[PDB]
Amino acid sequence: IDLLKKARPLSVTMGNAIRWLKQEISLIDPSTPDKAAKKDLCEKIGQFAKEKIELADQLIIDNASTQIEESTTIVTYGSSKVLTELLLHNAISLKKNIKVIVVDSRPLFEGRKMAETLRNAGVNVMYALITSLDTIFNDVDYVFLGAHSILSNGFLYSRAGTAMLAMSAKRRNIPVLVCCESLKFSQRVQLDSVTFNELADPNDLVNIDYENPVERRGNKGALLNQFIKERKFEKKKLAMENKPKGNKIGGKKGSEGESKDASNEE
Amino acid sequence: FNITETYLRFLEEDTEMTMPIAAIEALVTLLRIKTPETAAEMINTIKSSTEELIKSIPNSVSLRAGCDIFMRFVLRNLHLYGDWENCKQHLIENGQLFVSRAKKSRNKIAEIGVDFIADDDIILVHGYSRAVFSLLNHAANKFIRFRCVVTESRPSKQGNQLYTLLEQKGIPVTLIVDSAVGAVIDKVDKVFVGAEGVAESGGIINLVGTYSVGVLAHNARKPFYVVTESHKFVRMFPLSSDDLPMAGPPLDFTRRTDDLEDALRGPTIDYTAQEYITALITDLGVLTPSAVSEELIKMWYD
Repeated sequence: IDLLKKARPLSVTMGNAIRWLKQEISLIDPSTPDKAAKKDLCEKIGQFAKEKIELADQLIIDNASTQIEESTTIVTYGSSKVLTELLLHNAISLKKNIKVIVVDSRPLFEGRKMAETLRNAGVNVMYALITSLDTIFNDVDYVFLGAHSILSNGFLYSRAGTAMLAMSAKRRNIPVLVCCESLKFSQRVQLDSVTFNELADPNDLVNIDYENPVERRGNKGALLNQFIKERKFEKKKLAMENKPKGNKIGGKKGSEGESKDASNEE
Repeated sequence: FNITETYLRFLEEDTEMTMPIAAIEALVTLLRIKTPETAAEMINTIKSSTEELIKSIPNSVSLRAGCDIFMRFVLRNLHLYGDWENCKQHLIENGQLFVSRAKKSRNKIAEIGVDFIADDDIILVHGYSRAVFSLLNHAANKFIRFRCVVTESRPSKQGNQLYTLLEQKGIPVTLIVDSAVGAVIDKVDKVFVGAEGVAESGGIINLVGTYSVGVLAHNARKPFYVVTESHKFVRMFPLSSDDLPMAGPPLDFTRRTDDLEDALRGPTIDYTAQEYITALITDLGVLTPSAVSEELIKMWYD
């Protein structure tokens, strides 16, 4: 855990998993036959994995199915794997029209990757960047946001300019909705983009656009070379509360206004 | 001779005439009978006539404004310090000419200032104004692709009339409920207005329900607009959110008197604030930001 921390800060889900592992360890007494023990333990772990991830995903998909109208224009951000999977399902399995729009920033090429993946599956994708979003809005009908971790406030701790998107949605026509796993929720709380910042090295924008490994001679590369210059950034920001009205988990239906209604039940 | 009689004369036709333009013409006609050379026997009498007209009003607002405009024009007229005859003649001339100019203005509005509905931007319109309908018809003529949205008018069933006037062109339209106005802001783009008068403060003197609409627009940040033949700046200041010179009672609190009667008195005139005009279509060129106020200043030299 310490090593992981040293490498890069972690998620709430990971913590939960760790806790579960600890509980499991506490449970099985050392006096039991060893071979017999881990034979069952591994099975149990597998079961847990099946339930608290794949089954959750399935549940999410089914929630989407009942709710989403007869063929929809869908907008997303990031690398929300579950949402991608859902999109794919919509495209190929149940078979409906998929005008899917993906936005992406400079430091991460997640959106681009997602688009590529969609193309590989045969999906019509609309690629977007920071400079404008509204150009496709002013038409846009139904939107899902990028997810990482939830708090007991009713807020969301997510990636990049998702907050901006949410704000725009609030301003223009329709609110936003996010579906998540039932073991994503925390009991820790915060309310600003100053509380806990997730950081990497300021090098993602040093290379002049295009691809990631290039190695070029030019002008950029002045972290200490010239008369005082700082090139800092952020990865994780605060998503708001009044706008993501929807939250769908292993407990199917509910609102994010009910910020910790499932924490007692678990 | 009477201006009232003249006003009565036009009823079923019109649609082409523009508020004060007809009133102004009538005033001019009244003037060019009883010697327009003198000023003591004339201006005062005109004022008296205007007062009488005001007194006689059932439910009409812009007449006063028209009269004021006429007065201003008259004032402008006599400054040449030459002779009484030429100026008088000019005054006599300027009524039919004014009327003619109105048509020109309308034409200008319909050909130049019509680039707000072009990219199938669904128009939210309520309150029957002639200028609006002219704009619609001339948009249809130009083929400039468009769709229409109208909230149902049911204090006296003008909605049906509006629907009929829309059938002439031959383009699909829909009915909207003014309580389910919060329900639909999804596909309809912007809110455009046909009203009764333009306020001194900046807002608009309009019909049955407008403030709510304005609020909704603000919430949605889809800009609010006013479409008018631009000479309806009535000399009235709406100092508060619910205080104006009105044709009827302000939200009439009725007593429980008879069986199913004292309720149909709907507040059929309402107002919204000055911080709503993103653009207003004016015939003196497209000018809005604080234009009405400027005009007023120019008029009252202060």
